Amino acid sequence: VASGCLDINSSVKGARFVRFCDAFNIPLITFVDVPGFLPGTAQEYGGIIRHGAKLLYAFAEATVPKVTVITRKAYGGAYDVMSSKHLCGDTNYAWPTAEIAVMGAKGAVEIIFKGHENVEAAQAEYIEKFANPFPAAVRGFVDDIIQPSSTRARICCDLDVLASKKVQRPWRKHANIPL
Amino acid sequence: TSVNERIENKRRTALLGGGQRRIDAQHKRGKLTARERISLLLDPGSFVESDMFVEHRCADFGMAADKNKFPGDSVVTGRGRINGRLVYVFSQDFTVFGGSLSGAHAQKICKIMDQAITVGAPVIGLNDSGGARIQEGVESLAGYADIFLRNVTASGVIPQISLIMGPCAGGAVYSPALTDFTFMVKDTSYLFITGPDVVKSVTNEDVTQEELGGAKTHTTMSGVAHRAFENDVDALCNLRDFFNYLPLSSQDPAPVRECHDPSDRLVPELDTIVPLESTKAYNMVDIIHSVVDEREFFEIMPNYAKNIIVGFARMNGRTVGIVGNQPKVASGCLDINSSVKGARFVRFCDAFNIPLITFVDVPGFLPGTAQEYGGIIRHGAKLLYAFAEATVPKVTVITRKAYGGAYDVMSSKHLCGDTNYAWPTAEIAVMGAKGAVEIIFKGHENVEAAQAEYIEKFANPFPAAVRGFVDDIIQPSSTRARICCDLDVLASKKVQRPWRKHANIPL
Amino acid sequence: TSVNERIENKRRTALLGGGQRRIDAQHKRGKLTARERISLLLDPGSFVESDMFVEHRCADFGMAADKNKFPGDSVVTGRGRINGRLVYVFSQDFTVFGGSLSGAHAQKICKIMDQAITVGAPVIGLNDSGGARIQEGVESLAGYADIF
Amino acid sequence: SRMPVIKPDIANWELSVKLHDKVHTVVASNNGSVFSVEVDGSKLNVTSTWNLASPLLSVSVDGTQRTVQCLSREAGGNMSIQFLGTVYKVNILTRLAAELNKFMLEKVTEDTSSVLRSPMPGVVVAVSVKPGDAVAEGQEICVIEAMKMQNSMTAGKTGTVKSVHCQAGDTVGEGDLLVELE
Amino acid sequence: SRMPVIKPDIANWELSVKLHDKVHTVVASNNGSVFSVEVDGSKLNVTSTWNLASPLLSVSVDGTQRTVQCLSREAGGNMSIQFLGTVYKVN
Ligand SMILES: CCC(=O)SCCNC(=O)CCNC(=O)[C@H](O)C(C)(C)COP(=O)(O)OP(=O)(O)OC[C@H]1O[C@@H](n2cnc3c(N)ncnc32)[C@H](O)[C@@H]1OP(=O)(O)O
Ligand SMILES: *C(=O)CCCC[C@@H]1SC[C@@H]2NC(=O)N[C@@H]21
Ligand SMILES: *C(=O)CCCC[C@@H]1SC[C@@H]2NC(=O)N[C@@H]21
Repeated sequence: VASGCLDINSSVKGARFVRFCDAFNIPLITFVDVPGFLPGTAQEYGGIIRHGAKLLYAFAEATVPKVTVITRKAYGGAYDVMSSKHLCGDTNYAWPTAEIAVMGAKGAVEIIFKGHENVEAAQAEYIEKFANPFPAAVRGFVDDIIQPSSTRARICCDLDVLASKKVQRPWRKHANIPL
Repeated sequence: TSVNERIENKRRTALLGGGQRRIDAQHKRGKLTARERISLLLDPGSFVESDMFVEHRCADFGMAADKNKFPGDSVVTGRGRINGRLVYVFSQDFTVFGGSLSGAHAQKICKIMDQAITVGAPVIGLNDSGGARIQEGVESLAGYADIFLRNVTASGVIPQISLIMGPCAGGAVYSPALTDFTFMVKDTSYLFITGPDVVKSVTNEDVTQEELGGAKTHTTMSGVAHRAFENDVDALCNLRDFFNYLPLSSQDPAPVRECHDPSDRLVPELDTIVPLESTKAYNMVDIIHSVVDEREFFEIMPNYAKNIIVGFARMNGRTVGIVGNQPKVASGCLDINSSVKGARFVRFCDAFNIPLITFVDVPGFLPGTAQEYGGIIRHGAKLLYAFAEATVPKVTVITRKAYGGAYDVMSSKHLCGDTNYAWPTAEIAVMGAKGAVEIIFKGHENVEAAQAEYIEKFANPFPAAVRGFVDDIIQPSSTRARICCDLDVLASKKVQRPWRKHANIPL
Repeated sequence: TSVNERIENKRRTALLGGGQRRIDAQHKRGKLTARERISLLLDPGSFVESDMFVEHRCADFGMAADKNKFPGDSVVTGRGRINGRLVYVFSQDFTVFGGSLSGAHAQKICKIMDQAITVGAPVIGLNDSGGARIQEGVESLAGYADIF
Repeated sequence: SRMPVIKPDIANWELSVKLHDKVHTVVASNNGSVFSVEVDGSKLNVTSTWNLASPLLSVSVDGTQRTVQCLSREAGGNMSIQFLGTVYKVNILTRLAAELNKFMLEKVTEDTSSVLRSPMPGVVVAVSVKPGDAVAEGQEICVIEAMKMQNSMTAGKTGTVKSVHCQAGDTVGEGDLLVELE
Repeated sequence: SRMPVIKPDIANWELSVKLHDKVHTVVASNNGSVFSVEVDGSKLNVTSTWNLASPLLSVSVDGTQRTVQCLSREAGGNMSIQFLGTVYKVN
């Protein structure tokens, strides 16, 4: 549905669910496959920016175990919105088909080599090096790349050891959700 | 070459940033540089720059060439004061790599975010960026995630203000969604995830840069930006004034400032503002301006959701937040857009110990399928929730209408309010006389005669007041005096609530 | 070359670490490798390796050489159990750049240090190092400070 | 007590004060209740109690007794001050703000105060005018009626009516043109 | 209750048991009070109550009643066991 893009309606349902589960100590499992955000004036004038912040906020402030597995696409800012490890996540797994990038090869290469000759040749080299989950994994964004058949076993292992997790946060009268 | 010579050469380049020719273009476009903006914002001489000699550590794409390294890596960070009060700032520099975000870029911003949280000082960001720096790839995506984590952690701890001074694209466009207030500059600043180039390529729609994400769109229609200012100089002058309203941290009480406006004066101008005829509108702002100290009021989103007014003011020196209806627009009814703006404002003021004053004149909710299918129920719960969970002083005055469930939504006393005043023109009822009498006497003869008796008994503020819903009925001219008295004795208020990991707002 | 082939090739190199000839010398001196030591320490099958595909980013003095990259960057990190009880471990691998400490090296150790503190599990370190990795310079000094 | 506040030691205020079409150089310093102000080389001493809330501010300027009223203030330096009965508009910037403000683009928008549009959908119940009728500023022109209220639309321009586009009994939406002034 | 402990599911213990100058291959499994032990292909069943604190441990090995004493134990696998009066060193 809609290539798996984020939009206003999806952010509202997601943020609400994530926040309830965090409040009542229910672990979160995230299955990421998101190419970006739904474009168009229907979303811009609808406050897509203000609404997308709801899902990012709901994950970032969570204190319960968070186990994320990336099954395929994670382009752009949607990578972080869908509970990336740098939002105090516990584990982050990639399948061999995962690809983590600021954008796809077409946008990135035409922008990097803007006005240059033999862009398509440069794109072939770019795809071979970056169109895969490795430039993110080698930097610590991903903890392991697992055979998909083992996903259940890996998650089960993490849930049974993260259940005793406790963290502290600075005191605040109350949270201030972007609304 | 001595080390001192190298240091001086780096200092000179850090000040030029992207170079004099780009600075020249910056001015041609009608924009100030990042350093000029800070000099205007902060008290003269108070700014201390941090990490001015930090450079990127990138190597692919020939980004590790001499003609490619700049000191400061596209952000100016540091600390200073506004009117003697400590504040942390950072400003993005568009002339260096288009203001794009690098790993080191984010790191410097995070550093400021951490010092401000530890000491308890606000952070004001001046944002201008072309998005992620693609030459580094995934390093900039981690940068955004770390900034987002700090912006969430700081929520309810220190005020976070974000002023947009130019275009903003990609992940950068989400930081103003996590801060408390977002301001823009007319015809200069933009907020959007993807540009018109993507909209045209993806879908058959024609749009330009201003239409897609211009300041006028976000302050008038989408409800994203709290206010746009005409130009860079006026934007920072108003920002200094706005800053003076807020505490430095949520651990502090609302600031109190020297005030010359006597607290016990009357405002005779109020007695005749509210018409006796129920179908005649009046400007709620006339009441707000006459009550607040020296008639200064800071209005938020003047062009968005005009049927509800929210803003900042002072009374007897103390900062307060004001919420009220505007009967001139949509009869003063509640709708989706008004509930969103209201709930957000109420929650911020509660988090930072700023008292609330409510001016109620609401006939009900905006009817129609446009609101039903839009989730008016789910959205209206946002304003009721924001008031019900408040623990700061709440002073409500009812100037005229309060029908139906809107009575309780607009901070009624039974939501742990402190005082509730009615003017002689107030009327509190489940609905107006026409609906109530035709329903009660449904199918009966001489309904109009029964309506006359009903109006005489119930079309007034008394059946609610005698039950304890209203504490007093006051001559409107005394409203300011009554509020001032309550604020100066409720300021020491403390209440307890059952422990909860976090709140669960209806969304 | 598919992504799965590249993944398998990285897995095989991560297990060899510094290479079979280095491993041979490791045994000649009477020492076990970092991975053999963990297999002995923890309950069989209980060990889960983290960040096995992380490599250094340092480029200088010919460090940017593909022949200079070693998955794991001289440390084996992960979690397991001893007699059913949760414990976190890490072990330094002497066969990869002499076991010297890099920026990324420390980062991985710190990651283990943070998970163990959050859950409340002991950490057992197996240390073997030649000191700071001078090719990166001051990056390794920050590594030590974060570990400390 | 948690966050000490340090008052900036500002010995001199260097201002650029724009009146009608002239920009004057003014430097002021505070000596308590009296400000010593140099206006393009002329020395003036302005003494007052400076009660900033009163509608009437009494000042003494070099022995000359004046009463002034401050009617409005903006953060951007704009002040409206009534002096000898006449309201003067003055824009006071600091030296730094005035020097950088020259880089701003002088964009000019159109004043369309003759075009009176419906602010709110509903039925038109009264029009106070026909073409040729005199109109004062703030004068009621049209009344709309929705959710049984009487939204009143007033003129922002003095003149006469050129055309009345919507009549009583007509139904109008948001933004529709009601009356056009000369 | 804070840190659940999960007993490893060890169905078989594969041991290398060094005596004087010989190394024997022994595989044992637990069936409650009796260990089924294969010693270089020979099947033995050792039944006891396995009270590990007593100086005298009584065992029954394929119906044969034995009394043994464990005199010392080391983490490195060294055990000193007295069997028929003679102390044997086993690693
Ligand atoms: C989606 C996930 C993410 O968050 S990453 C999204 C990254 N995508 C982008 O934002 C694309 C970048 N461009 C845009 O969005 C718009 O076209 C922008 C740049 C905001 C429109 O601004 P505009 O006034 O037209 O500026 P411009 O295009 O002339 O650029 C000014 C100078 O900055 C540079 N610049 C810009 N963006 C980048 C970038 N991402 N990486 C590197 N450099 C960048 C431009 O090259 C230009 O420099 P120069 O003038 O050519 O010397
Ligand atoms: C085709 O070449 C272009 C597709 C449009 C871009 C898509 S739409 C959804 C993703 N989000 C985004 O910002 N860009 C992606
Ligand atoms: C006229 O007789 C009926 C007006 C419509 C009812 C109004 S609309 C806004 C108020 N909210 C509500 O539920 N009813 C009131």
